[PDB]
Amino acid sequence: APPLPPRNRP
Amino acid sequence: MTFVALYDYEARTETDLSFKKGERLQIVNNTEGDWWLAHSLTTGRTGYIPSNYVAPS
Repeated sequence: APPLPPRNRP
Repeated sequence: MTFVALYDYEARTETDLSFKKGERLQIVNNTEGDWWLAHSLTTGRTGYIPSNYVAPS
């Protein structure tokens, strides 16, 4: 499975 | 525009949506980054998903 993206920044 | 899950995804935060491969999802909002707020058309649940785990249908 692909690596997960960084969490969203505000 | 609906999306389809290409992989299973297990929630890693209280705000995530867990889903199975083949689930159909509606995007509620994708304005905040690569984690999109989605609604599962399959299960009725809402939450954030990793956008690279789904494909358009």
